[PDB]
Amino acid sequence: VLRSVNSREPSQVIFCNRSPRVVLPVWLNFDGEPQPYPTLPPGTGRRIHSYRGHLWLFRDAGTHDGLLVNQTELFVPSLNVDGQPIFANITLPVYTLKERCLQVVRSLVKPENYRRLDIVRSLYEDLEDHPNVQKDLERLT
Amino acid sequence: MMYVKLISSDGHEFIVKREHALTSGTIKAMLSNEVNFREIPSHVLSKVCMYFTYKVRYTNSSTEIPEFPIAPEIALELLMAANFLDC
Amino acid sequence: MDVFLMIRRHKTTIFTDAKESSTVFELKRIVEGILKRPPDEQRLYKDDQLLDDGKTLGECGFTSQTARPQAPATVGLAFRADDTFEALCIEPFSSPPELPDVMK
Ligand SMILES: CC(=O)N[C@H](C(=O)N1C[C@H](O)[C@H](F)[C@H]1C(=O)NCc1ccc(-c2scnc2C)cc1)C(C)(C)C
Repeated sequence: VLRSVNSREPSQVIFCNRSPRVVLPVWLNFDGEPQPYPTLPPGTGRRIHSYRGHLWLFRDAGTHDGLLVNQTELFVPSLNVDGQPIFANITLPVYTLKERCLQVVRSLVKPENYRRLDIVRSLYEDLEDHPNVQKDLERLT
Repeated sequence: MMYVKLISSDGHEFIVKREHALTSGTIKAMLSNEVNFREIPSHVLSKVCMYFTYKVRYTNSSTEIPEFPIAPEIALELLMAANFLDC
Repeated sequence: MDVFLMIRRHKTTIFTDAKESSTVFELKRIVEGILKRPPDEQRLYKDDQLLDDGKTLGECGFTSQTARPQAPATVGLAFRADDTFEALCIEPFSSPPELPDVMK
């Protein structure tokens, strides 16, 4: 279902990382497989050549936490008007306080020790269920 | 402007807008003008109140969003309280 | 520009916002509505300094980039009972426990 269209029609884009995280762009190829591309440090940008009808999403390169692009999940390059590139603003979402707490804890405790923590079993499951690109694709289908 | 009182386990009394507090479905229920929390110390409940302010200021804003900060000392207790309050 | 504050006296803390251009007196009006005490029975503070009614919050150092939603600035509050003002007193928050072994 979710896959780039093989249009072969170029589209110039700016990836602009307005987050404090190191960013990993992910191109969904013609069979729907996620393909990683080089990372962007916080506050940096890249001018890149993509194509009309292609699908991208964006992640934290180290924890795989999900990020937003022009306020939403998926970004699809469109027609360039007047030879101007399409802007792709990558930002932090307003995470729930719960999901933020999980991020920090995951970054402090090694996965082998989640169980040694003093919390209810369903929070152990919430910690072990770290963000994953495959799951989010299944969700968004 | 309506306000409500949220009270920590150690007696600290925090006073916030009614609109902000209703971010939590759990608090919405405990009202439908004061609420006592017997498990939540003030060093956690203050951070919860700051999250309300943060969420309402940055929800659906096209400006850049800063990270909501959490000290390692308070991360576990805060996790438990956010799970309970559903925020 | 909005500034975000905690107004604190004893074990009371108020979360609210105000304009950088608004006055100290106008902030007491806000307290009056919540705690039912008129401005003439209130003193406000930045740390140990008493604040003048006519001055703006910006003049007194509360700016939009220091007084943020996720990290608001603190403003001290003290009441008058009868003739004289109480001393400014703010109870600290609780202490976090020690970090567990697995977080060190
Ligand atoms: C005709 C077609 O669809 N070509 C694809 C293509 O050229 N793509 C797929 C995406 O549209 C992507 F944009 C483009 C591509 O790979 N462009 C080169 C490229 C290289 C590095 C980067 C990035 S991402 C973060 N930093 C950089 C330098 C972005 C684009 C193939 C070669 C991967 C099949």
